[PDB]
Amino acid sequence: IRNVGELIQNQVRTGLARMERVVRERMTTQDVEAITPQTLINIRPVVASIKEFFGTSQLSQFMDQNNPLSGLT
Amino acid sequence: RQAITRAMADQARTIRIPVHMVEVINKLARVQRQMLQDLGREPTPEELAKELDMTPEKVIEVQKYGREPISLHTPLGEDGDSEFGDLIE
Amino acid sequence: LEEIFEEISPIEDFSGSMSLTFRDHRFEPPKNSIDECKDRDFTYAAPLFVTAEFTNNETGEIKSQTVFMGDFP
Amino acid sequence: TFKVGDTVVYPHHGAALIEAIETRQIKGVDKTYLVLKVAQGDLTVRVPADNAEFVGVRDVVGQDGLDRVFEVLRAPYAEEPTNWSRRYKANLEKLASGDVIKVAEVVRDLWRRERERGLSAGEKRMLAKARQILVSELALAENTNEDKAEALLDEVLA
Repeated sequence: IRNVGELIQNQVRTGLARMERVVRERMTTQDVEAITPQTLINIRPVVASIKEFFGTSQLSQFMDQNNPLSGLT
Repeated sequence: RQAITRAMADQARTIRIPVHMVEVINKLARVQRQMLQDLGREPTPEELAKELDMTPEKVIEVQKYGREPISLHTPLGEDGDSEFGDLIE
Repeated sequence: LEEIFEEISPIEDFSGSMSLTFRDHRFEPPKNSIDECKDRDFTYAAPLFVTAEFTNNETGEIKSQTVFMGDFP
Repeated sequence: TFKVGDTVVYPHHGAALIEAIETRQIKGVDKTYLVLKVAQGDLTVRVPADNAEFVGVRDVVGQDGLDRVFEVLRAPYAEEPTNWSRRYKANLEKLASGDVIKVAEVVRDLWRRERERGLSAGEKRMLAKARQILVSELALAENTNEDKAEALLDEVLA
Protein backbone atom coordinates (compact mmCIF):
# COMPACT_ATOMS: atom_id res chain seq x y z
CA ILE A 1 0.00 0.00 0.00
CA ARG A 2 1.18 3.48 -0.93
CA ASN A 3 -0.03 5.46 2.07
CA VAL A 4 -0.48 9.24 2.12
CA GLY A 5 3.16 9.86 3.05
CA GLU A 6 4.65 7.86 0.20
CA LEU A 7 2.23 9.41 -2.31
CA ILE A 8 3.01 12.97 -1.22
CA GLN A 9 6.72 12.09 -1.23
CA ASN A 10 6.41 10.85 -4.82
CA GLN A 11 4.64 14.04 -5.91
CA VAL A 12 7.23 16.23 -4.18
CA ARG A 13 9.94 14.12 -5.84
CA THR A 14 8.43 14.72 -9.27
CA GLY A 15 8.25 18.45 -8.56
CA LEU A 16 11.86 18.41 -7.35
CA ALA A 17 12.96 16.58 -10.50
CA ARG A 18 11.30 19.28 -12.59
CA MET A 19 13.02 21.92 -10.43
CA GLU A 20 16.38 20.21 -10.97
CA ARG A 21 15.68 20.20 -14.72
CA VAL A 22 14.94 23.94 -14.65
CA VAL A 23 18.00 24.75 -12.54
CA ARG A 24 20.28 22.56 -14.70
CA GLU A 25 19.03 24.57 -17.66
CA ARG A 26 19.76 27.68 -15.59
CA MET A 27 23.36 26.95 -14.56
CA THR A 28 24.47 26.25 -18.13
CA THR A 29 23.25 29.74 -19.13
CA GLN A 30 24.63 31.47 -16.02
CA ASP A 31 28.06 32.77 -15.03
CA VAL A 32 29.98 31.93 -11.85
CA GLU A 33 30.55 34.41 -8.98
CA ALA A 34 27.06 35.83 -9.60
CA ILE A 35 24.83 32.91 -8.52
CA THR A 36 22.92 33.10 -5.22
CA PRO A 37 20.95 30.17 -3.74
CA GLN A 38 17.97 32.53 -3.52
CA THR A 39 18.27 33.09 -7.29
CA LEU A 40 19.04 29.97 -9.33
CA ILE A 41 16.41 27.67 -7.82
CA ASN A 42 12.71 27.99 -8.63
CA ILE A 43 10.01 26.54 -6.38
CA ARG A 44 7.22 26.88 -8.96
CA PRO A 45 7.25 23.22 -10.15
CA VAL A 46 7.23 21.96 -6.53
CA VAL A 47 4.12 23.90 -5.52
CA ALA A 48 2.57 23.15 -8.92
CA SER A 49 3.05 19.41 -8.34
CA ILE A 50 1.72 19.58 -4.78
CA LYS A 51 -1.39 21.50 -5.87
CA GLU A 52 -1.82 19.12 -8.81
CA PHE A 53 -1.82 16.16 -6.43
CA PHE A 54 -4.13 17.69 -3.84
CA GLY A 55 -6.57 19.06 -6.43
CA THR A 56 -8.10 16.96 -9.23
CA SER A 57 -6.34 13.67 -8.53
CA GLN A 58 -8.11 10.36 -8.09
CA LEU A 59 -6.40 9.58 -4.78
CA SER A 60 -7.14 12.94 -3.13
CA GLN A 61 -10.88 12.44 -2.72
CA PHE A 62 -13.69 14.66 -1.49
CA MET A 63 -14.28 13.54 2.10
CA ASP A 64 -17.66 11.90 2.68
CA GLN A 65 -19.15 13.45 5.82
CA ASN A 66 -22.48 11.65 6.06
CA ASN A 67 -21.67 10.24 9.51
CA PRO A 68 -18.53 9.25 11.47
CA LEU A 69 -18.57 5.72 10.02
CA SER A 70 -18.33 7.19 6.53
CA GLY A 71 -15.36 9.28 7.62
CA LEU A 72 -13.56 6.34 9.21
CA THR A 73 -14.25 4.09 6.23
CA ARG B 1 15.04 34.27 -30.40
CA GLN B 2 13.11 37.17 -31.97
CA ALA B 3 11.31 35.04 -34.55
CA ILE B 4 10.62 32.22 -32.09
CA THR B 5 9.11 34.56 -29.49
CA ARG B 6 7.16 36.42 -32.20
CA ALA B 7 5.67 33.16 -33.47
CA MET B 8 4.92 32.10 -29.89
CA ALA B 9 3.16 35.42 -29.30
CA ASP B 10 1.24 35.18 -32.58
CA GLN B 11 0.15 31.54 -32.88
CA ALA B 12 0.41 29.65 -29.57
CA ARG B 13 -2.77 30.92 -27.91
CA THR B 14 -6.17 30.22 -29.43
CA ILE B 15 -7.12 33.87 -28.95
CA ARG B 16 -4.52 36.01 -30.70
CA ILE B 17 -2.55 38.38 -28.46
CA PRO B 18 -0.37 41.09 -30.05
CA VAL B 19 3.36 40.87 -29.46
CA HIS B 20 3.62 43.98 -27.28
CA MET B 21 0.79 42.73 -25.06
CA VAL B 22 2.58 39.37 -24.85
CA GLU B 23 5.89 40.93 -23.82
CA VAL B 24 4.11 43.16 -21.29
CA ILE B 25 2.18 40.26 -19.75
CA ASN B 26 5.10 37.85 -19.51
CA LYS B 27 7.34 40.59 -18.12
CA LEU B 28 4.65 41.11 -15.48
CA ALA B 29 4.55 37.34 -14.90
CA ARG B 30 8.33 37.11 -14.46
CA VAL B 31 8.49 40.08 -12.10
CA GLN B 32 5.57 38.60 -10.14
CA ARG B 33 7.57 35.37 -9.87
CA GLN B 34 10.57 37.43 -8.73
CA MET B 35 8.37 39.06 -6.06
CA LEU B 36 7.12 35.63 -4.95
CA GLN B 37 10.63 34.21 -4.64
CA ASP B 38 11.80 37.40 -2.91
CA LEU B 39 9.26 37.81 -0.11
CA GLY B 40 7.81 34.29 -0.08
CA ARG B 41 4.22 35.52 -0.19
CA GLU B 42 1.58 36.45 -2.73
CA PRO B 43 1.78 40.22 -3.32
CA THR B 44 -1.21 42.48 -3.58
CA PRO B 45 -1.85 43.73 -7.14
CA GLU B 46 -1.38 47.31 -5.90
CA GLU B 47 2.24 46.56 -4.95
CA LEU B 48 2.98 45.04 -8.36
CA ALA B 49 1.26 48.00 -10.04
CA LYS B 50 3.22 50.62 -8.10
CA GLU B 51 6.54 48.80 -8.54
CA LEU B 52 5.94 48.59 -12.32
CA ASP B 53 4.43 52.11 -12.60
CA MET B 54 1.09 51.14 -14.15
CA THR B 55 -2.39 51.54 -12.73
CA PRO B 56 -3.77 48.59 -10.70
CA GLU B 57 -6.84 48.34 -12.95
CA LYS B 58 -4.48 47.88 -15.90
CA VAL B 59 -2.79 45.02 -14.01
CA ILE B 60 -6.18 43.40 -13.31
CA GLU B 61 -7.12 43.81 -16.98
CA VAL B 62 -3.90 42.27 -18.30
CA GLN B 63 -3.97 39.28 -15.96
CA LYS B 64 -7.58 38.75 -17.00
CA TYR B 65 -6.43 38.83 -20.64
CA GLY B 66 -3.55 36.45 -19.90
CA ARG B 67 -5.65 33.30 -19.57
CA GLU B 68 -5.69 29.94 -21.34
CA PRO B 69 -9.03 28.42 -22.40
CA ILE B 70 -10.00 24.95 -21.19
CA SER B 71 -11.07 22.41 -23.81
CA LEU B 72 -14.77 21.56 -24.10
CA HIS B 73 -14.16 17.79 -24.12
CA THR B 74 -12.75 17.32 -20.62
CA PRO B 75 -14.05 14.16 -18.90
CA LEU B 76 -15.89 14.68 -15.62
CA GLY B 77 -14.77 11.60 -13.69
CA GLU B 78 -15.47 7.87 -13.44
CA ASP B 79 -18.34 8.18 -15.92
CA GLY B 80 -17.18 8.29 -19.53
CA ASP B 81 -20.29 9.20 -21.51
CA SER B 82 -20.91 12.34 -19.43
CA GLU B 83 -18.70 15.11 -20.83
CA PHE B 84 -18.21 18.76 -19.92
CA GLY B 85 -19.72 19.85 -23.24
CA ASP B 86 -23.27 18.75 -22.40
CA LEU B 87 -23.40 20.71 -19.13
CA ILE B 88 -23.41 24.21 -20.68
CA GLU B 89 -26.59 25.87 -21.89
CA LEU C 1 11.51 14.98 3.59
CA GLU C 2 15.08 14.59 4.82
CA GLU C 3 15.24 11.39 2.75
CA ILE C 4 13.85 13.13 -0.35
CA PHE C 5 16.37 15.94 0.17
CA GLU C 6 19.39 13.72 0.78
CA GLU C 7 18.40 11.72 -2.31
CA ILE C 8 18.89 14.90 -4.35
CA SER C 9 22.66 14.62 -4.47
CA PRO C 10 24.93 17.65 -4.88
CA ILE C 11 24.75 17.97 -8.66
CA GLU C 12 27.61 19.13 -10.86
CA ASP C 13 27.91 20.86 -14.21
CA PHE C 14 29.68 19.22 -17.15
CA SER C 15 33.00 20.49 -15.76
CA GLY C 16 32.24 19.22 -12.25
CA SER C 17 32.93 22.61 -10.66
CA MET C 18 29.95 24.05 -8.77
CA SER C 19 27.25 22.33 -6.74
CA LEU C 20 24.25 23.00 -4.52
CA THR C 21 23.14 20.92 -1.54
CA PHE C 22 19.94 20.89 0.54
CA ARG C 23 21.15 19.96 4.01
CA ASP C 24 18.32 20.40 6.51
CA HIS C 25 14.60 21.14 6.28
CA ARG C 26 12.42 22.87 8.87
CA PHE C 27 8.81 23.95 9.33
CA GLU C 28 7.20 27.13 10.60
CA PRO C 29 3.83 27.41 12.39
CA PRO C 30 0.99 27.99 9.91
CA LYS C 31 -0.12 31.57 9.33
CA ASN C 32 -3.81 30.61 9.58
CA SER C 33 -5.88 28.57 12.00
CA ILE C 34 -7.85 25.53 10.90
CA ASP C 35 -11.22 27.30 11.16
CA GLU C 36 -9.86 30.32 9.29
CA CYS C 37 -8.75 28.05 6.44
CA LYS C 38 -12.09 26.22 6.54
CA ASP C 39 -13.98 29.53 6.36
CA ARG C 40 -12.47 31.77 3.66
CA ASP C 41 -11.48 29.03 1.16
CA PHE C 42 -7.85 28.80 2.24
CA THR C 43 -5.53 25.80 2.21
CA TYR C 44 -4.33 24.59 5.61
CA ALA C 45 -0.62 24.88 4.95
CA ALA C 46 2.61 25.91 6.63
CA PRO C 47 5.72 27.44 5.04
CA LEU C 48 8.60 25.04 4.43
CA PHE C 49 12.18 26.25 4.92
CA VAL C 50 15.36 24.42 3.92
CA THR C 51 19.03 25.23 4.45
CA ALA C 52 20.79 25.23 1.08
CA GLU C 53 24.49 25.72 0.37
CA PHE C 54 26.08 26.56 -3.00
CA THR C 55 29.55 25.01 -3.27
CA ASN C 56 32.07 25.68 -6.05
CA ASN C 57 35.37 23.81 -5.83
CA GLU C 58 37.40 26.06 -8.14
CA THR C 59 36.68 29.20 -6.11
CA GLY C 60 36.28 27.31 -2.83
CA GLU C 61 33.06 29.27 -2.33
CA ILE C 62 30.15 28.09 -0.17
CA LYS C 63 26.85 30.02 -0.04
CA SER C 64 24.74 28.63 2.81
CA GLN C 65 21.24 30.11 2.75
CA THR C 66 17.66 29.47 3.85
CA VAL C 67 15.13 29.47 1.01
CA PHE C 68 11.32 29.35 0.98
CA MET C 69 10.34 26.13 -0.82
CA GLY C 70 6.54 26.51 -0.77
CA ASP C 71 3.38 26.36 1.30
CA PHE C 72 3.23 22.77 2.55
CA PRO C 73 -0.26 21.40 3.33
CA THR D 1 46.10 41.05 4.97
CA PHE D 2 42.83 39.65 6.31
CA LYS D 3 41.91 39.82 10.00
CA VAL D 4 38.88 39.13 12.22
CA GLY D 5 36.27 41.76 13.07
CA ASP D 6 36.97 43.93 10.01
CA THR D 7 34.82 44.53 6.92
CA VAL D 8 35.55 43.53 3.32
CA VAL D 9 33.37 44.00 0.24
CA TYR D 10 32.25 40.98 -1.79
CA PRO D 11 31.09 41.15 -5.43
CA HIS D 12 27.37 40.88 -6.26
CA HIS D 13 26.50 41.13 -2.54
CA GLY D 14 27.87 44.44 -1.22
CA ALA D 15 29.95 45.03 1.88
CA ALA D 16 30.02 42.44 4.65
CA LEU D 17 31.67 41.70 7.99
CA ILE D 18 33.92 38.76 8.83
CA GLU D 19 32.71 36.54 11.67
CA ALA D 20 35.69 34.26 12.37
CA ILE D 21 38.28 32.01 10.70
CA GLU D 22 37.60 28.27 10.22
CA THR D 23 39.91 25.37 9.14
CA ARG D 24 37.54 23.69 6.60
CA GLN D 25 39.21 21.20 4.19
CA ILE D 26 37.86 20.92 0.59
CA LYS D 27 38.62 17.84 -1.61
CA GLY D 28 40.59 16.41 1.36
CA VAL D 29 43.00 19.41 1.27
CA ASP D 30 43.21 21.71 4.36
CA LYS D 31 42.60 25.41 3.50
CA THR D 32 42.62 28.69 5.52
CA TYR D 33 38.83 29.15 5.13
CA LEU D 34 37.39 32.56 5.96
CA VAL D 35 33.67 32.95 6.64
CA LEU D 36 31.58 36.11 6.33
CA LYS D 37 27.90 36.94 5.96
CA VAL D 38 25.68 39.83 4.90
CA ALA D 39 22.35 41.04 6.27
CA GLN D 40 20.78 41.53 2.83
CA GLY D 41 20.56 37.99 1.43
CA ASP D 42 20.95 36.26 4.82
CA LEU D 43 23.64 34.00 3.38
CA THR D 44 27.09 32.98 4.62
CA VAL D 45 30.06 33.09 2.23
CA ARG D 46 33.08 30.85 2.86
CA VAL D 47 36.20 31.78 0.86
CA PRO D 48 39.76 30.55 1.50
CA ALA D 49 42.51 33.12 1.92
CA ASP D 50 44.82 31.61 -0.73
CA ASN D 51 42.42 32.32 -3.61
CA ALA D 52 40.90 35.47 -2.07
CA GLU D 53 42.65 37.65 -4.64
CA PHE D 54 41.70 35.16 -7.37
CA VAL D 55 37.99 35.10 -6.51
CA GLY D 56 38.03 38.91 -6.47
CA VAL D 57 37.58 40.29 -2.96
CA ARG D 58 38.65 43.85 -2.17
CA ASP D 59 39.37 45.67 1.07
CA VAL D 60 37.59 48.85 2.16
CA VAL D 61 38.98 51.91 0.38
CA GLY D 62 39.70 54.84 2.73
CA GLN D 63 39.71 58.63 2.03
CA ASP D 64 41.05 58.16 -1.54
CA GLY D 65 37.80 56.35 -2.48
CA LEU D 66 35.21 59.12 -1.91
CA ASP D 67 37.14 61.89 -3.76
CA ARG D 68 37.63 59.82 -6.97
CA VAL D 69 34.01 58.49 -6.94
CA PHE D 70 32.67 62.08 -6.51
CA GLU D 71 34.96 63.35 -9.33
CA VAL D 72 33.75 60.63 -11.79
CA LEU D 73 30.14 61.12 -10.54
CA ARG D 74 30.39 64.63 -11.98
CA ALA D 75 32.45 63.95 -15.12
CA PRO D 76 30.80 65.60 -18.16
CA TYR D 77 30.97 64.74 -21.88
CA ALA D 78 29.78 61.16 -21.37
CA GLU D 79 28.68 59.48 -24.60
CA GLU D 80 27.01 56.16 -25.41
CA PRO D 81 26.15 54.36 -28.66
CA THR D 82 22.78 55.13 -30.21
CA ASN D 83 21.75 51.46 -30.27
CA TRP D 84 20.46 50.38 -26.86
CA SER D 85 21.57 46.76 -27.38
CA ARG D 86 25.30 47.50 -27.07
CA ARG D 87 24.77 49.58 -23.92
CA TYR D 88 22.50 46.84 -22.54
CA LYS D 89 25.24 44.27 -23.16
CA ALA D 90 27.88 46.57 -21.65
CA ASN D 91 26.15 47.65 -18.43
CA LEU D 92 25.88 44.22 -16.80
CA GLU D 93 29.49 43.45 -17.79
CA LYS D 94 30.61 46.68 -16.11
CA LEU D 95 28.49 45.77 -13.07
CA ALA D 96 30.15 42.33 -12.92
CA SER D 97 33.58 43.97 -13.24
CA GLY D 98 33.19 45.00 -9.60
CA ASP D 99 35.02 48.33 -9.75
CA VAL D 100 33.57 51.12 -7.61
CA ILE D 101 34.47 53.74 -10.23
CA LYS D 102 32.94 51.71 -13.07
CA VAL D 103 29.66 51.13 -11.24
CA ALA D 104 29.74 54.85 -10.40
CA GLU D 105 29.58 55.99 -14.02
CA VAL D 106 27.17 53.12 -14.77
CA VAL D 107 24.67 54.30 -12.16
CA ARG D 108 25.19 57.97 -13.07
CA ASP D 109 24.46 57.26 -16.74
CA LEU D 110 21.49 55.06 -15.82
CA TRP D 111 20.04 57.72 -13.50
CA ARG D 112 20.44 60.55 -16.02
CA ARG D 113 18.92 58.53 -18.88
CA GLU D 114 16.07 57.39 -16.63
CA ARG D 115 15.31 60.98 -15.63
CA GLU D 116 15.64 62.51 -19.10
CA ARG D 117 13.45 60.01 -20.97
CA GLY D 118 11.92 57.47 -18.61
CA LEU D 119 13.13 54.31 -20.36
CA SER D 120 11.13 51.47 -18.77
CA ALA D 121 10.48 49.63 -15.51
CA GLY D 122 12.30 46.37 -16.29
CA GLU D 123 15.71 48.04 -16.02
CA LYS D 124 14.60 49.71 -12.77
CA ARG D 125 15.17 46.40 -10.95
CA MET D 126 18.89 46.29 -11.70
CA LEU D 127 19.09 50.07 -11.28
CA ALA D 128 17.77 49.71 -7.73
CA LYS D 129 20.09 46.73 -7.15
CA ALA D 130 23.10 48.81 -8.24
CA ARG D 131 21.98 51.72 -6.06
CA GLN D 132 21.60 49.39 -3.06
CA ILE D 133 25.00 47.77 -3.53
CA LEU D 134 26.74 51.14 -3.95
CA VAL D 135 25.09 52.61 -0.86
CA SER D 136 26.09 49.46 1.05
CA GLU D 137 29.67 49.84 -0.21
CA LEU D 138 30.00 53.56 0.65
CA ALA D 139 28.56 52.75 4.10
CA LEU D 140 32.11 51.89 5.31
CA ALA D 141 34.11 53.55 2.48
CA GLU D 142 32.83 57.11 3.20
CA ASN D 143 32.23 56.43 6.96
CA THR D 144 28.51 57.33 6.45
CA ASN D 145 26.00 54.43 6.67
CA GLU D 146 22.25 53.57 6.28
CA ASP D 147 20.00 56.68 5.95
CA LYS D 148 23.04 59.03 6.27
CA ALA D 149 24.75 57.26 3.32
CA GLU D 150 21.53 57.55 1.23
CA ALA D 151 21.13 61.22 2.31
CA LEU D 152 24.67 62.21 1.16
CA LEU D 153 23.87 61.10 -2.45
CA ASP D 154 20.55 63.08 -2.42
CA GLU D 155 22.45 66.36 -2.97
CA VAL D 156 25.56 65.35 -4.97
CA LEU D 157 23.99 63.34 -7.81
CA ALA D 158 22.96 66.44 -9.80
